[PDB]
Amino acid sequence: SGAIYVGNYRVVNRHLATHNDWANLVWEDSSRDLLVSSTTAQGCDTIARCDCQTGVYYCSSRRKHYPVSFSKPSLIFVEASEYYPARYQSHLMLAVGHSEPGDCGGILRCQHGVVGIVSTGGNGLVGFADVRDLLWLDEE
Ligand SMILES: Cn1cnc(CCNC(=O)c2nn(C)c3ccccc23)c1
Ligand SMILES: [Zn+2]
Repeated sequence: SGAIYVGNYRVVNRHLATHNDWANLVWEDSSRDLLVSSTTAQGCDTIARCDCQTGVYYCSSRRKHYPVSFSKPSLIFVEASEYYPARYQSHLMLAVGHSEPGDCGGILRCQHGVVGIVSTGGNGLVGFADVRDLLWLDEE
């Protein structure tokens, strides 16, 4: 679990969105595994606006933050689980690191701010949903 709180927005994995998120919806995209809802209070996270490929992510299944090198956002064919079908996920970055399904929502950050959130992984892979292109998160 986990979210980004920037301005009056809450950014979560689309597959973990609550009824309150859907009832206060700003934007959602299934191909990216992202959903954004509106908040009453202002958040403290800042979004990175950069092309960093090194940063640190939070892993809830280890209570630890790990430094990682990650790929540029791309369209990767994903994993067919017994929970979910196999499909193309867009704007996805991969790194070598531990993850479990419940780690989704953990933040990946660089020197500039928040880069994205945990969304895919396995066999020592963790994939993150990028948010650096969503410029509108910084206003309105
Ligand atoms: C519809 N839908 C779109 N996206 C999803 C979530 C897909 N994520 C996973 O299945 C998953 N996520 N992490 C970090 C893992 C680590 C090990 C094994 C599996 C996973 C569902
Ligand atoms: Zn950066």
